[PDB]
Amino acid sequence: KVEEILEKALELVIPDEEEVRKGREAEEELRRRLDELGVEYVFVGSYARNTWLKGSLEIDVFLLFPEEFSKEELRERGLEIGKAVLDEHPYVHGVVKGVEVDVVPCYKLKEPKNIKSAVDRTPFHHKWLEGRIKGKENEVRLLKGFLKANGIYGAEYKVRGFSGYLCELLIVFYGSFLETVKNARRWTRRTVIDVAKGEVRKGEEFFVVDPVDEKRNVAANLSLDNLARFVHLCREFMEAPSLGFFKPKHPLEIEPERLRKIVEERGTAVFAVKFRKPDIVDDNLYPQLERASRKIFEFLERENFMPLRSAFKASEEFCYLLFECQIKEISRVFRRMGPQFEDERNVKKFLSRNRAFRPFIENGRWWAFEMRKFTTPEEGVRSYASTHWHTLGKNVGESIREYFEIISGEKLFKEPVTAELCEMMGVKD
Ligand SMILES: [Ca+2]
Ligand SMILES: [Ca+2]
Ligand SMILES: [Ca+2]
Ligand SMILES: [Mg+2]
Repeated sequence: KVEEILEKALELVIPDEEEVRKGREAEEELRRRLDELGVEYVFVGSYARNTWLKGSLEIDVFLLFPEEFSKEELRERGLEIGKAVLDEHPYVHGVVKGVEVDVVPCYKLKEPKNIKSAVDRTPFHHKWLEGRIKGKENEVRLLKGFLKANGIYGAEYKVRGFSGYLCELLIVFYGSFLETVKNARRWTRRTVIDVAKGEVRKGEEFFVVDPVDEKRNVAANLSLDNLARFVHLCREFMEAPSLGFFKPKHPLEIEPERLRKIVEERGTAVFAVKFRKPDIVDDNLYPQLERASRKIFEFLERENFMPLRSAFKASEEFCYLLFECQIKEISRVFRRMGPQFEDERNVKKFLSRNRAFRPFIENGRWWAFEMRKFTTPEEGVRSYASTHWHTLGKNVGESIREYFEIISGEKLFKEPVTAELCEMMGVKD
């Protein structure tokens, strides 16, 4: 059955003529414009190697240069060859014949001499792959489609999954999609896949050695949990192959009343911190949302609200930090630790404070009943976000400093976070 399933999967991952047409049209046209300017360039994307996933057409053209500052010479070229345009790091993005195109500067290099490397490597990545991926393009597509349908294709921080480069290296290492999944069933968090040496060994962390640069982990951005999810999916697929593994899962359709019912049944405190989304790119925002979520989670743990799990969502205008806690309310009174009975001066100090109830000795130490300044996790977070917003990421914290609100109940359910809430609580269809 497996072999038959992969055949049907091909219809979902391979681009259809009409988009493959747009690519061709745009490529010829882009070459014409580049040639006329006598520009030295090379197509290095997934498009150039016909390994791009259906519906994901885009062109990556790198411009080869020797000098130091040409950040502007590229500004020109890109701006001149692109029908429409927008924006060391800086590059030109636009469209040509209706196709997305990235125009990046870099040094035409006499091989491995990557200057303040990053963009200078890409051409080598393409060179190494070009002659080794031929004939296995669709294998790469099945891999990408499999990953995408399961939300783990993409190395951007929003996804923390598998980069396209990583997918091609895997296909080259194992030979095909099927073989990649069969072997991935045995990957561990210490697995080192050294492509250039054709070997697998144990290491400190999951590491896929870049054949172009040994010290670089091509899977640097693949999170531990998405590696885990992939290994599991691979095991599940081989156990019972289904075309469904290549199909995106469908958004759980649930009314607010049913969400309220689930929450009331779990008996937890479910709430969110809502604030304006700061004007920064995803690769900057997402790590800040993860940090903010973690700090508040840690605050909730420390304050004994027993948080279960957290999650976040970035909409067009707002961001949401979601939490579920096992404690909806904690007592006003708490135990404040005092000094050992021996320390006379500190004991007098500890006892000099006015309190509603008398302190006491326990296990040779003084203790006092004191009052919390909040009794619900929502009140705890209102306090934390009001004075400790600086710990929530530079831009996320600054937005929260200006404005935030804690929402729960039907109000919360109305926000565009239902999918994140369901996922967080493990709600099923
Ligand atoms: Ca995500
Ligand atoms: Ca995810
Ligand atoms: Ca209260
Ligand atoms: Mg691109």
